[PDB]
Amino acid sequence: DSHLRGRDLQSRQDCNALIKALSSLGLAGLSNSLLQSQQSIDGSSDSLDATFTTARKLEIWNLPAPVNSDSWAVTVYKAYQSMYQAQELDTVRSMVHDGLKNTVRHLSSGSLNTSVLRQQLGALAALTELDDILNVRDQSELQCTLATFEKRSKWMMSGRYADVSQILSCRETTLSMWSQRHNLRAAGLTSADARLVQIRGMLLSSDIFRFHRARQETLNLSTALSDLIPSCESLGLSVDAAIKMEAANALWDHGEMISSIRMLQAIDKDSSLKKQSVPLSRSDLLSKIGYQVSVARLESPDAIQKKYLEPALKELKGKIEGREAGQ
Amino acid sequence: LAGYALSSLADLRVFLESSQSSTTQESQFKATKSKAQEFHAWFSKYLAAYDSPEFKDEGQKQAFRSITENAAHIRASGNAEKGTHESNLLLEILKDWGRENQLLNEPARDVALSMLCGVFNIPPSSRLDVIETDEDAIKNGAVVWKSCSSQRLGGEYLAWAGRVLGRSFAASGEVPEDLLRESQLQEYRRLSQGVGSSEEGLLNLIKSLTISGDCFTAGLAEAALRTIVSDAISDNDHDLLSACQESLPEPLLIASNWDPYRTPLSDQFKVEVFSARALENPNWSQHLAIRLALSAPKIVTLRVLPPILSKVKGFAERAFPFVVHLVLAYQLDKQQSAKRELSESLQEWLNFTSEPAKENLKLLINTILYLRTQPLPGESSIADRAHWLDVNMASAAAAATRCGMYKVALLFAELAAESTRSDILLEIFENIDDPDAYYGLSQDASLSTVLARLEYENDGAKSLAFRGAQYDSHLRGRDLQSRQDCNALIKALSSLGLAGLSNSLLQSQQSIDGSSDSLDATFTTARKLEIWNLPAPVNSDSWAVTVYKAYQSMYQAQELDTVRSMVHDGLKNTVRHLSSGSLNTSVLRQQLGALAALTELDDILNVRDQSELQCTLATFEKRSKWMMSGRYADV
Amino acid sequence: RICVDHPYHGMYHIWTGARVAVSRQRATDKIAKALSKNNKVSSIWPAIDQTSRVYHALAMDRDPTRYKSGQKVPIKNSPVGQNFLSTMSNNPIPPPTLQIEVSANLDYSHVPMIHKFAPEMAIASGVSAPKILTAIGTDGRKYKQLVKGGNDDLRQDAIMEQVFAAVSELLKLHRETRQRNLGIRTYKVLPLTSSSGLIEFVSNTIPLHEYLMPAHERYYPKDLKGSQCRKEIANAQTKNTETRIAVYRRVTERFHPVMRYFFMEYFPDPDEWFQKRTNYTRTTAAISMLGHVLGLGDRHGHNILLDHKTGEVVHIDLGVAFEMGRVLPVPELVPFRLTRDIVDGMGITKTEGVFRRCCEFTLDALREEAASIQTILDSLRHDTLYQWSISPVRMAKLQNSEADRAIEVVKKKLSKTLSVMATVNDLINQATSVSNLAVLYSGWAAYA
Ligand SMILES: Nc1ncnc2c1ncn2[C@@H]1O[C@H](COP(=O)(O)OP(=O)(O)OP(O)(O)=S)[C@@H](O)[C@H]1O
Ligand SMILES: [Mg+2]
Repeated sequence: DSHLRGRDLQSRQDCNALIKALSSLGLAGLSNSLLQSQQSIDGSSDSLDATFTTARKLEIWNLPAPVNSDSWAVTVYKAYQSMYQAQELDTVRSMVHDGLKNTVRHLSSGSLNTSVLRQQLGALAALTELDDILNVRDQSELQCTLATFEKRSKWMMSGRYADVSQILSCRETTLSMWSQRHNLRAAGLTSADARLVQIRGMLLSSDIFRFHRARQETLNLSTALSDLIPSCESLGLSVDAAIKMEAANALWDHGEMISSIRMLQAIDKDSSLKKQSVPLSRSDLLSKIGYQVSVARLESPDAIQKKYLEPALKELKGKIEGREAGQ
Repeated sequence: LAGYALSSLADLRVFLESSQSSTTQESQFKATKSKAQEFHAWFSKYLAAYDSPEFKDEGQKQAFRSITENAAHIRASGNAEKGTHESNLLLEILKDWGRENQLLNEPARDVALSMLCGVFNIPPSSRLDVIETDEDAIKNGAVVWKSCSSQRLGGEYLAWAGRVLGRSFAASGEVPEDLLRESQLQEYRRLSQGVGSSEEGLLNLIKSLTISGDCFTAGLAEAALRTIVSDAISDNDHDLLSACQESLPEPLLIASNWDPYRTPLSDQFKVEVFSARALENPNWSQHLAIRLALSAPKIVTLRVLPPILSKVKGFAERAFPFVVHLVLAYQLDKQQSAKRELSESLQEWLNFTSEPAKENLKLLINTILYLRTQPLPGESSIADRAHWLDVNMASAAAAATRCGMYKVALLFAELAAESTRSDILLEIFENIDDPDAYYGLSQDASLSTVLARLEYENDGAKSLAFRGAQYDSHLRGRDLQSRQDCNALIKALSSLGLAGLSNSLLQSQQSIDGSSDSLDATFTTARKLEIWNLPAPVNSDSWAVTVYKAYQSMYQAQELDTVRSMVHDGLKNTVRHLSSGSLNTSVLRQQLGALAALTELDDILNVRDQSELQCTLATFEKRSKWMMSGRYADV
Repeated sequence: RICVDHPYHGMYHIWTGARVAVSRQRATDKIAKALSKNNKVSSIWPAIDQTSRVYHALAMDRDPTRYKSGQKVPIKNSPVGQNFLSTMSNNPIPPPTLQIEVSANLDYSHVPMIHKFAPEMAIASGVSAPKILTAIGTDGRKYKQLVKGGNDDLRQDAIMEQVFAAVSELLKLHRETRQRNLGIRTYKVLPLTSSSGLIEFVSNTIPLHEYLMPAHERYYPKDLKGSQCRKEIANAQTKNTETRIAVYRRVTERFHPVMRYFFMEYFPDPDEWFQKRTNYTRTTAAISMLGHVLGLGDRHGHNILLDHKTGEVVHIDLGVAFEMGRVLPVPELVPFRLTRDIVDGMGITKTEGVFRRCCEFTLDALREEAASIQTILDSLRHDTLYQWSISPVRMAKLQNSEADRAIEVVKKKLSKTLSVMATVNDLINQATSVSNLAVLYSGWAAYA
């Protein structure tokens, strides 16, 4: 502001910095609007990468991508763009393989410091996950891909944050694009299957982002998940309880204790936790409400035990083994 | 004599200055002009020699001397300079207006004001102004606002009243209470005083017509009072007698009595509305008041009304509650017809969304409120005053919410809830003027509701997070709500101070159709970033546009006169908009803050040397003393 | 030097001290003798001397025949009354229960003196009849006074009123509580001797119980009476907790709150009604938090006054503090008074709203001033005459190191371990609980 007001020439640099900041938060719309305004796009290579991360996040698949660029965002963007504008899997595989080849040549080029190096390796990882889900043929491989995502989560919980955020955002883009593009999928993979897998991958990423204490990314994920519920109820899926519990978790992690408690109680009151995919046991929900009500002192410790803890032990139904009963 | 001297002297002076004789013998005119001048000189001598033992205090005697003496020497117009006669007279009229034992009545003061403020002359600077200190402005702000609530006032008088109200708000940060009241119960309690009955209210309303009327209206009022007082004297009605002895002064109480005669047949001269769609014609109140008053001939106070309700303009709206109460109280033990008719029509009148019917709906709500304060005969508690009419209090709450009376709406909503033992409570809570009331309302939880609470709360980054999430998720899914999201974001980013980000969010948007939130947001940002080339709309109800036009004109101008003219136009327009009426509290306080900003601008434009610069700085410091604890939006 | 510069702030202390206790009395007597010798204060010390003597004489004078509880007797028929009127006519002073602000310019001439007394004086119900005098001052205002005699201790009440006023003054330094004018209403207690005092009769209030007991039968003629509820709750006072709670539920199912009418019948204008109801809620919140932090007890209906001009409650009789109330035979185990009628005066939003947000702002400003509250209680710790336990005299009058423990409890109520939201939730849960309200003393009218 102080440089726009004084007609200073540094404001351009300021704008550049701002774009960077706003792309490290997850606010993609604000950075997009900051991008179009700028008309001298001469910002060494920070602007080059920022012009395609935002396009991939907002799913703007009509940018003319430069050719022979040393940027990972351009490579990943070209792969996903070609996934959008294509009617056969062979074109998409060819674009993915060209991306892997170019990334390896750039890694071999030599003088790269550690951040650029780790960005290129994360681009390789994103292209590999894309190539993995493009090549599924039946349900068993879908479930095996999901299990692979879980083991990689085991590694991710303690890893560096830049690598994890980059891989997880590219995985979100991959799963959403695969769910949208019906002609790229195999024969026996309906749209309910692709939707369900997308939802599970998102919930997994939400766990991973919660441990890193990345508030804005859990907010983005829970919003983008809540937007999928109308299109999920028409495919025959019942995923309202898990998605509303993710929203309640986002609320609780931003400090809204009473709103989170009210949301969980609404899930428990009007929802059929039995007949629904992405299961949700009633005893873990009840114990979650009980824990949050005890932390907020919202009810007397004699009603907490009568409404939430003893009903939970009764919902276990004599089962005294496992992690649900342990919790 | 004070009011008569003021009125007569003013009229004489105006007649002395005016000189247009075409069908009058040009010598006949000089004759009458000399005659008038000598009457003026004689009357001024008599007034200077006047001294009464009936003056309440010596303050009243000095006020009388000052009023008469200054009025004897005023010009054809009025000004606000320091030391002239017109300004001393204006200051005396205003200072007297706000008091408890005042000399001038409403007609005399209206005449003098219309003579002074009709063509005004606002001083360029404020060191020559008759009100120049923050203390005089805090003292006289209420009366100066009461003054500029007419229609015979020039533009320069509204600019001067704007300067005074702005200095008062910039020095105190408090709204004059005339702008905050929403019901008329204070008028109804000022009239029906002494005993607190509707008869005294009607008698005050009729008595005020004898002094403030044209020959016809004063004749109708004197006739009505003559019949009333004579019938109260003959029939020995003690209630009505006690009403008259407290509503009328003794000289009028004596001149209304046909003691040795009989009431003449020239005085007593006599002259659907109980359904829907009747609430929309501008004479609903008059027709309904006549219809009701005709149904109770035994009450003398209602028998003489139709000849005044039909002729005098604006009398039925002032007298409607008293008439309704008198009729309902009369037929309490008899067959209750007016109650049945009114309570059957209210079911249709209260559910009436319309622009032409809003001003009669306000009158219906004020009538219900007024009946809530009148004791039922034979009641145990105030909970039986719900039997005057039969109102559905949820419908009345909704209706009062439509009219912009939110505390009245909250009272009705509470009465409704008592009658039972939440879609209207939200609209009430969002707009009522209390920081904590909104949080008492319970609603179903979600990220959207938390966002709503954060945007009501005017939070900074905390609402920016939730709004950025929504906005991204709506841009990605090609949803149509993103526009609204963008709108919200702009608002958020203009409540933080990040003007560059909101500017960039503004240009992107290409359908600028965002009620009035976008109108104000397009000029706050331009003023903060100092972008002085926007084409500002003309005749806009937005404070940001007004302030922007003042500063823009300050940029594109080579002489101080153009800037002063633009500032004065801004003050005038802001005052007219404050007088327009239906504004809730946030818009009201925004307009007052616009007045304060224009006044500070006009103050620094008029400095001439270093000492005034330092005095302006010291003024800023004292205002800081008030600001430290004031509301945050205003500050 | 304090008594010479500001006489209306030190000379009553000197008088009470004169007229290790023997050494204190001797020293105060020497100061008094020196005060009645210098030029600045010589028309002021004799006035206070003679006037206090006659006020004390009038306080101690009880006659069951000449003073009937509830009457209104002209104060000229007893010899004490006539001596009092004459002595007060000859010696002009400011009303002893008027709160005088300290003057930096040392000029106490603008203070209203007592012009005359109203001819009659009311009488309240008791053994030693407390008499309510009225004094018409020079500026033409009426200052009423309770001339309280007997065996009470008003120094406890005076000390605690001073402490509460100091803490409420601390509240003005924070944006959230100053923006809402959160604070308490004060009154003036003036102990004359160890058995008598002058209490300021708060101007235009009405006791909470004296509004609530007639209103309950005016608005619900089919409910139980206040006396029937009190007796029904007092009969089951020596029974198990189950029976006490059952009797309490049975009583409160036939007793509905009526407090919401206090505002609909003193303020019929909606603008004024809303403002006054908000004043009531805010002052109740402030005194609830402030009396939780200082353990304030004995909060029955006769110690809470409703100001029917501004809406806001006044708490008097503040002497049972620092948790002395849960030591009684039937303990007071609630943090503050939040019965169904106190909460009914707040509207559709019973608690969630103004009362809860104001509780949180008060408690948040209090635990950011824990150093200053520690300083105030420390000044209390060096007061030889303040008793930190409730002496069995008053303990029998209530229900038909101690400094270190008390200040430690106060210091751990101001601990930032829990959040303000959770603390207030817990307090409002235990103040409105039926299992806590059912086992309170029957004179603490909890059914109400
Ligand atoms: N300082 C005061 N200002 C105004 N009213 C007061 C004041 N002190 C007491 N009152 C009221 O006037 C009456 C005087 O009460 P007292 O008889 O002195 O003591 P009490 O509290 O009534 O007796 P107990 O022990 O509480 S039953 C009561 O109704 C009080 O509510
Ligand atoms: Mg008491």
